[PDB]
Amino acid sequence: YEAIGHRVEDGVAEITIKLPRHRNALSVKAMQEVTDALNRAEEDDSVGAVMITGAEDAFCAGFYLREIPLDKGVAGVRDHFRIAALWWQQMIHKIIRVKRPVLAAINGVAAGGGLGISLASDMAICADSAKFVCAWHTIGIGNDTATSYSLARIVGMRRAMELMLTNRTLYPEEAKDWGLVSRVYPKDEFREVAWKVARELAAAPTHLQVMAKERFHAGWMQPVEECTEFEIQNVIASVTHPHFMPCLTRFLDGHRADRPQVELPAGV
Amino acid sequence: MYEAIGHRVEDGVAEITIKLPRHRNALSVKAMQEVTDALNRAEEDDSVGAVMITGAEDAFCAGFYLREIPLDKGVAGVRDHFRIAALWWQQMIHKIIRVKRPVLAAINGVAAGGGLGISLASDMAICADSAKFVCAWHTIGIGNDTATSYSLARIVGMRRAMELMLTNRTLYPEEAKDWGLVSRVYPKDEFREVAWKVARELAAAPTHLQVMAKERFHAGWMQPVEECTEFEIQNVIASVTHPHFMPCLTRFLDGPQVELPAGV
Amino acid sequence: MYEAIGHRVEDGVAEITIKLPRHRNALSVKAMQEVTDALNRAEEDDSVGAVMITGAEDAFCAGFYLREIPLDKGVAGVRDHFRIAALWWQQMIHKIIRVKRPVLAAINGVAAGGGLGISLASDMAICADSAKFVCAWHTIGIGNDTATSYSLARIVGMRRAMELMLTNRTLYPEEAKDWGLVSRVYPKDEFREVAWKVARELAAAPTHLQVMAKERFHAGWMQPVEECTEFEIQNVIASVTHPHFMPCLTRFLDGHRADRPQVELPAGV
Ligand SMILES: [Ca+2]
Ligand SMILES: [Ca+2]
Ligand SMILES: [Ca+2]
Repeated sequence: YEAIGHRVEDGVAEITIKLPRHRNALSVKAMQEVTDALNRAEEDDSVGAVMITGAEDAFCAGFYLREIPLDKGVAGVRDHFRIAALWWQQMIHKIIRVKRPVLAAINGVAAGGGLGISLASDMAICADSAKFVCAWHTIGIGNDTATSYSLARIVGMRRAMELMLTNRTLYPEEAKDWGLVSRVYPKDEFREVAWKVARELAAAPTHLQVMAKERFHAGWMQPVEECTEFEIQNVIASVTHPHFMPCLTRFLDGHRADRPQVELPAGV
Repeated sequence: MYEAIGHRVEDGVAEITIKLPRHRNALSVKAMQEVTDALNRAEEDDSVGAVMITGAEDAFCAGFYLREIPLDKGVAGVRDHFRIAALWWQQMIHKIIRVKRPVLAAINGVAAGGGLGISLASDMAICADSAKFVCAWHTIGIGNDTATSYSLARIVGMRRAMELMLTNRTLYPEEAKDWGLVSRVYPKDEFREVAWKVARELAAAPTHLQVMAKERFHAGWMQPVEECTEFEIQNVIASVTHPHFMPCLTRFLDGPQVELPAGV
Repeated sequence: MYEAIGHRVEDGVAEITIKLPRHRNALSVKAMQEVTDALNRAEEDDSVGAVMITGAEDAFCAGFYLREIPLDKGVAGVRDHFRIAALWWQQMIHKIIRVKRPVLAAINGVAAGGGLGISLASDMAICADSAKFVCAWHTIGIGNDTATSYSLARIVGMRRAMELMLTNRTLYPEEAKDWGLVSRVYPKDEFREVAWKVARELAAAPTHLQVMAKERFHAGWMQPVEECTEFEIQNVIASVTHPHFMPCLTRFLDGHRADRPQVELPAGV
């Protein structure tokens, strides 16, 4: 890849937003590469989870404003946004639809599209040095990157509306209180903690994960009876899968099902 | 009488006790059949104003009764049992959500898998300080169910729903309360009585009004504002037409419904 | 003009004041029509940037105006009345949610039944430490309405929505804030002023952008991500096309940075 950092180890496909000089804003090319990378992860039997993080001390500053053409008129501007907006779309959608759990490791500021990415991921943790901001209004653009889908689904309509309208910066503590992030860790221990959490996610049963993830997205909008129908189909498939019997055996042999799949350290 | 569950009717409350204490109150097929019947019966009963679901002893419900799974019939034997069992979990969960009575979940201890499902499907939930919640699905190796794909996010939001399930983390009362999973937490020793009082109060409150609110809440989550108001309006109209209305008004003109103690 | 509500347009804010303080600011049929009218007018006024709904005195709104219900005409009379007033509660509530302007609910005191509905239908909500919230329906013997089956769970989650309704408990500011029912709480004596500045800040902010966000938030709650992004993109494209865009971009590149949020909500208590 030439615009993103990418590495697969320990069952984790790690995608790094890398444009640190410009606060990890996402270029059109980079977005194409993240999506490709998400496609490849889903196709890799050796990948159990995906982790998205930023290079250095920023997560992602959102739209790459420095690539917008300024010498071609409104047209040039409209044209650029049609293309970049399509890639923000492709990528955000892939994060939500990919058949792998995605951990957003928020190591610094997440603005605009950056916040969009954080909201689209399955799990999210951040460094105590991280921060979140809508930023759309500041730059005079209508909000996107599925913020009309994700934000309210996580924080409720009221907080979603306030954050977008006030445009204020949300800090770790509050982000955690809001459900935006599950846990916060000292900056210095952040990377290590996050990689370990990703390895666990990767080691846990992908099949079950995917069933949970797809159902969560779909179920939000379905009535109970349709929900159960789809869940039951998953149940039947899961107990037919070779993974099951051995777990039952263990349970019957005294091993408790409250054993965690992923251990999230307390953090701060 | 029932053979796999505890069941009492007192002070307008139909108390359903999940009773398989030696096995942590896991729900057997038979039991689920009984629970559902009990729910139907309560709704058919003019004397019943509310339903209470609770577990026997110190456990709420450990979920799927795994000791009921046949091991001498191969994979198909397993599969066939789940089809039946899952159908029953389904009939029960749906009923809790659709029954025309308020349903109080009195979480007296551990709620795992289907036990958590029950907790989430209920109208109101309170737990003892000794209770805890765990998905279990991802460790026991079974795809999630018991409408967790419906109720969990509606309660705690998508992020927390996904986290809980994925990590298989155990949620203790203080966080469960902060999350909204339970409304109040009470000391283990005072628990049953607090719960009984709350239930008696719900039973006493106007059933028709409760049903209207219950049904609307479920439906409205998914409807546009204009459709929600048409349904609410129909409810208002019917309500001011009901005998209960006038007396309330005059009393108002002339000069809480359920008291949830603060707990811990 | 208006004879049943307080109203003004100043500093870009259309301020609607619920005014029936002897009666705790309950809403009469006539005031409801006026509130709806004023919302319509705000939306058509180039001079208005935001709307603020507040109560006169020490109450926000006690809901349905009970003293309007005909006791002399039996059942059909009572019902006929409810038919009309419910319609107006409805037209009003709908408008708050659909109006093309950000609406701030400045809850200066008690919000009961329909008053609670108004506060839930608004886009932003802040309250005085002296305020309180209560469903009240279950007590007066009426089915819940005013879009509570829409707004409440969207805000506080389904469990807390259910709870509040069923217990008919009174929610105080600290808890309402914890729940997300209100964003901030301010000392009673400071309230009016804080709220008025928040409204002015909301009005000064770019309405076009505000509207886009508001419409997508309501719509998107019920739509799949692919459908959400398509509508979002339509707004992105219209927004960078609009004259306001370029100046913001240039400034960013130039090194200009905002000294504060578009809308500042002071910490409060
Ligand atoms: Ca995995
Ligand atoms: Ca009742
Ligand atoms: Ca404005």
